[PDB]
Amino acid sequence: GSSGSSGAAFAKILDPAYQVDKGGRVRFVVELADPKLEVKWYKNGQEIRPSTKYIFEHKGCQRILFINNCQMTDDSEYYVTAGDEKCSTELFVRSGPSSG
Repeated sequence: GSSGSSGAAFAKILDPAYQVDKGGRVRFVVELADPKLEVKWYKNGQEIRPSTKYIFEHKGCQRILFINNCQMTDDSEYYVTAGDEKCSTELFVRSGPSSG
């Protein structure tokens, strides 16, 4: 049983940490071993709803998510669930200049 469908739902988990510009837009992509399973996005223990701000894109066995208006305050924890597995990541949105 080198590698099989025993204890694995997410083919590719989200990065350990993301980085985007203020009032910008982040990119969250995730792969699923099988389309049969369902994907769910959550932000700080709160189900996210599909809206202009949240862009839900479904392609075969991939689920992308875009969040517009990325503000320092928006920076929150995100975790997606699929089947009998789930992962989590941290968003790091900058704000303001650095040098000059």
